[PDB]
Amino acid sequence: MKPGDTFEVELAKTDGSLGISVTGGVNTSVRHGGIYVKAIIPKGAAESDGRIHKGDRVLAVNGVSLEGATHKQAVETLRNTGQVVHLLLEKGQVP
Amino acid sequence: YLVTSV
Repeated sequence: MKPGDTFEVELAKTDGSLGISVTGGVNTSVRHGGIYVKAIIPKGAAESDGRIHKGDRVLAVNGVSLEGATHKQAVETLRNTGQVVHLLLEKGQVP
Repeated sequence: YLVTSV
């Protein structure tokens, strides 16, 4: 419960699903790059980290920035990965 | 589209 907090979570997606439904994206008026969670799966890999809620910001994945990434590109950036998804997540809680 | 489980 602090601002400026980042969690680098490493997950292995279970049959093509970490467990987050993506929203936001550069196409929306976000911080010029970032995908965000709209919905958490109850007990996929993502929720099994669980420091996420339905508010947080994905800034980078596998060390790969969501720079210029929109809905489709953000999926591609999470989905077409080398199994391990190191999610660089920022707080969905404002200062 | 939005909201894609991945």
